[PDB]
Amino acid sequence: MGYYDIDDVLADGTEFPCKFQYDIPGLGYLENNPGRPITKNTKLSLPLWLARILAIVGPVPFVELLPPDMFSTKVMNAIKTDPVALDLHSINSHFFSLAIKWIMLFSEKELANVVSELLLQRAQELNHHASSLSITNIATSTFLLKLEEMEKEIYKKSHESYKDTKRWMFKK
Amino acid sequence: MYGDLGNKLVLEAKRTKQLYARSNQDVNLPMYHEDIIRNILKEVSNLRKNTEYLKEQQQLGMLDDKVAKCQYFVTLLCMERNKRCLLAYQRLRTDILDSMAWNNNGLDTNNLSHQEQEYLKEYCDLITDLKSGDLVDIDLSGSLVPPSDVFIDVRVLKDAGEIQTEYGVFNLIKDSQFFVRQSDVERLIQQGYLQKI
Amino acid sequence: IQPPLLRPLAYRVLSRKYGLSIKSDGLSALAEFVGTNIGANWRQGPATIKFLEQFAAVWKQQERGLFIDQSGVKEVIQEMKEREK
Amino acid sequence: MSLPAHLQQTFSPEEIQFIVENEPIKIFPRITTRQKIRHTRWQLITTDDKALNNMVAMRSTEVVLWIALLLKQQSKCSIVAPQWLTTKELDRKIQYEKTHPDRFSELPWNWLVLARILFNKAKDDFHDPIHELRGKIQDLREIRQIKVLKGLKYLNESHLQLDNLSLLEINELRPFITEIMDKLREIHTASLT
Amino acid sequence: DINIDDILAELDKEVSPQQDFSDLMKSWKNERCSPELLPYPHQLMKRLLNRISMQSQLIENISMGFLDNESKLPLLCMETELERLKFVIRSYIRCRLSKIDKFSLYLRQLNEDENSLISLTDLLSKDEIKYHDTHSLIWLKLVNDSILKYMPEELQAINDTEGSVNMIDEPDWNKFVFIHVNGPPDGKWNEDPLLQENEFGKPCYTVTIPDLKEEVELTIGSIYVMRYEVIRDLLRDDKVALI
Repeated sequence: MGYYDIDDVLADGTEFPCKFQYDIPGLGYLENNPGRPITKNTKLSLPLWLARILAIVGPVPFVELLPPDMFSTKVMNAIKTDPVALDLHSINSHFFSLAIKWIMLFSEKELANVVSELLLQRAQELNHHASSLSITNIATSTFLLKLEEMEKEIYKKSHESYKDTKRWMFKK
Repeated sequence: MYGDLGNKLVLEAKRTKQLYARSNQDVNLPMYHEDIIRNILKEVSNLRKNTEYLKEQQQLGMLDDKVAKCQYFVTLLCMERNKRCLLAYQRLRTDILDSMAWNNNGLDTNNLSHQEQEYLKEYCDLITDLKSGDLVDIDLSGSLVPPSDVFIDVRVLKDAGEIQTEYGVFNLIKDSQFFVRQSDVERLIQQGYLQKI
Repeated sequence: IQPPLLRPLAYRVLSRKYGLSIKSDGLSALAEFVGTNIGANWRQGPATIKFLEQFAAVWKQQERGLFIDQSGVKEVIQEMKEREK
Repeated sequence: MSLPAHLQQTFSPEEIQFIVENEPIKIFPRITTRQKIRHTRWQLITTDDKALNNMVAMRSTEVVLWIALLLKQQSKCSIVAPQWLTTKELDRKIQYEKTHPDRFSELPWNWLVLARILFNKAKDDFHDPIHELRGKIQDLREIRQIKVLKGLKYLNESHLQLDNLSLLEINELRPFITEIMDKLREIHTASLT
Repeated sequence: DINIDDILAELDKEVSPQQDFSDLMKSWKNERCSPELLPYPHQLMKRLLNRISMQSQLIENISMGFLDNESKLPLLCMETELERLKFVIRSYIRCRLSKIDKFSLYLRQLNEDENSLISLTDLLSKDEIKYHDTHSLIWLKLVNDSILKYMPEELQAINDTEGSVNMIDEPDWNKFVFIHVNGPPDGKWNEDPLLQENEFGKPCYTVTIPDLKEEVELTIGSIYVMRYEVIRDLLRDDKVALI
């Protein structure tokens, strides 16, 4: 999550729904209307880097973020059913980082517990896949397609470590 | 938006980082994203002009306390995001260049920018200078692999011809094997002339 | 002059410094350059190091010990030293 | 960068092998390096030279494992098999692991690497057949892997204890376990007010 | 019965370069494992370098004598030992330079900060300090000519904390790192106040993780995974060595 971290930059660039708590003339560029003043109660998705700051500051905060479908209770129920079967990458490549940022902006113990359980199950599956080494598979391909980009990087690191260890063991 | 170009540049940086992590051997780095960088710089100049206009509006005094403050804050945040993206991409490319200099220059100019090429030359000069002086006894450019094998059979991957040794000249005639200490043949292996006996 | 005596010295001073191949004929040419001074020319050792550095800066070519280019580089470095004097 | 990306988090198996080589090992010399009162010398700056210079034929002596293997490359050196590296000791460790699924058998942290290196080189020195020792090592590795799977099922963010686990196993598990525990700790910290 | 072990011990009682090499190995391992840069041991490094120089000179003299008993096996042993020692020293120095470049901004901040307990020269070697200064200056010149000329002067500062993510980068104290409890540096377990009896007669060292405010005891001669910040106290005490 570094300042120069490209993945963190992309996750911050991701937009989230929000509802305006203020009416600001001259902010029509965010509205995408050249001369229309911003209005209170207006609903507009905003980039996470800007939406989070607007939710933090404003006293009444300047904007209030609406709950995303990635944070929807239906997605939560699907995760509680089967953490592995869900396509977290299709939902968001930075879904875990976005969940962590949403927990930081709004402390949610149950959400953190559900996210941790999903991460643990997906990590067990990813560890099984990484332990499976060549002496592309459809099952691993579908699992990676479900797996987010960060989880795929972790899986690549673990699988490369296992493959290097096996190669060094089987070769002089 | 203005930050979208920086996001695209950072996406290219992440793609190149994943590629370099995938390939152990150093590939010729992707050509510098001069187009996206120049677009981001033009956006930064436009935002600077907008900030100057906002300061002029503040001198006019209309809503300078709140509306102009928010507009200037938004423009400054956009400039900061663009600068962060550009710095991240440049740092990743420069780290790749430093790794390449440690790999080869210690023992694809079109892809690099001219400033990047000057920086890589300066890094190679710095490596040679660090080896040239204190701690010169150990070749800092020498391989980081532990000396697992004192002696190893060596033969030419290529017919380079005569080659120097500590006290000998060895012909590298094609497919000519040898039995020598690994340390002396480490430089020749780095040259690629001899591979695995 | 004393190419065998300078051979380990030239090998170290060049190959350890830059990774550059030193041909035996080039070592012999450097020996003749050293023998151009009647006595041992220890300062000429640093002069040869400077010549190798200038050759790496200009030609930037491996196998500089072939001495076809190294003799001209030696003349160039000698002229540079004369200008320095 | 100066450090390879894979090396940023964990030591390589070759590095673990280098550490195991830094460990010492007993061997039987075949050269009377010791000179009678009636010669080249090691003069090692990082290790004892007196043992090497006092070695005599068939006089058991201990030296750093790398130097021991270097001498074993010559016919002069024959490495002494570790006592725990015996069929009876391996069977005892296997029975201990079977009786204690929670508790790992008290094998050395470099037991796996040392057994592999000895099978590569010191297979001749083993009085017991090398195949039986290899099978026992594989059985112990499988038991330890099952125990590691159970422990991963029982992970905790606060801490973990692995007493008798092999150093190679710890090095292999460092990336995955460290990343998972760090992610869990980050989730718990974000949950914390 | 009467115990005369003390009497027998009293009757029995009537700088090692190898130990320095072992200390260098432990220090290099701790430097590789620890995100924070370790303080530079100048005396030990200089003694090892002098020993390496003398060994190389002796090997060269032996080579001259051979070119003029005659057994090159000890010479090969000395050459391999010198190669291994030089490789270890170079690896430690390269890791130190990597840490210096990773925290160049924080190191400039620490050098500027008189309140910082450790002087930059104290933490680094002289060559390390010169390298950090020159590298930071070159990077600052490049970044300034690249972007700072167009950037407004209020935001032109490279190391400023005004950004939401501070541009200065510092080692992660709280990062988890594996460790094996070395036990007390002294032979006597009771002599170490940190060492204390735990259940089943096991000496242990009490430790606390500030984030959870949890207190735990680390048995001597045992391996554990803990945050580097809490581990740093025992590491400075040398009671535990990073894996």
